[PDB]
Amino acid sequence: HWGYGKHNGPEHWHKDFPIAKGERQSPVDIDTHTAKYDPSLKPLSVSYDQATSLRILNNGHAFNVEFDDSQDKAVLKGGPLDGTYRLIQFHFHWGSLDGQGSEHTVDKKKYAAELHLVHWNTKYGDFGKAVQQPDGLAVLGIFLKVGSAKPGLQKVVDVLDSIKTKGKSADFTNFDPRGLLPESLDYWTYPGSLTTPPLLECVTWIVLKEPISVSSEQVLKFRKLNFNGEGEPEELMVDNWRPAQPLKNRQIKASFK
Ligand SMILES: Clc1cccc(OCc2nn[n-]n2)c1
Ligand SMILES: Clc1cccc(OCc2nn[n-]n2)c1
Ligand SMILES: [Zn+2]
Repeated sequence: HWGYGKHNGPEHWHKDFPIAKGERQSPVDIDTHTAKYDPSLKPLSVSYDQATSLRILNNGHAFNVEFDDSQDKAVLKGGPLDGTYRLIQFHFHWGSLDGQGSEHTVDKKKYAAELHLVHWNTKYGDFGKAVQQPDGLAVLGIFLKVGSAKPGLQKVVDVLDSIKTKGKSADFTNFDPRGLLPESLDYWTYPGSLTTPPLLECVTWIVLKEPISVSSEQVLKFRKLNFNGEGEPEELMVDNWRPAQPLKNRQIKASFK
């Protein structure tokens, strides 16, 4: 029964998931004047040409777009990563108002939303094994600012009224996640965790510097989803983000100068 409310939100998670107060929790604030350019980072390789999307699901916390990860069809390699990471799903975190919603912040700036493309290290064979390893996942994070519409998001926005409530799903084939990326792949990277329970410390975070722009109409539609199931009282799916956690003994590295 974790969630994002006053009574079951981020401040309560540690009682069921004590790793909530661990040494490598996410998200963090990215202090752009303390991050250091690392000339050793190899270039980032986002290979989504063969991506096979399947389904979109409201899981009561966000909506997830799921991919076929039974072969190397959509992979992330390079940058800080060793080996090959398979795209399994993406989802977003967003706010009730345009001034909040992202999980990562940039010099304490909150964006309206944040997209997470989740990938797992194929040397571990399956997702459930990968999340038990310190290098099991790579999450590519992309900020959303409100401005011009993002055409490659509109197929997502248009389907949300079919999955309004928890447990609803819809076919979501033939969706190209390349349409969600910004132009630049400049990024920050640091070792961290899942940002929801179980909060496992298994993620290499790769957060793109360049946000994408979405329209106020597009993000407004995110906010019409529901955390509740059908035939329950309505609780709008807004503010499904965890705030910044202590950086502790970690360094955030920049791919760019
Ligand atoms: Cl939605 C989208 C966005 C950006 C690039 C895309 O395809 C690029 C490509 N890959 N192979 N030929 N063109 C597709
Ligand atoms: Cl497949 C998956 C597994 C666990 C958590 C997920 O989404 C929330 C999250 N964790 N880190 N960034 N977002 C997604
Ligand atoms: Zn996420």
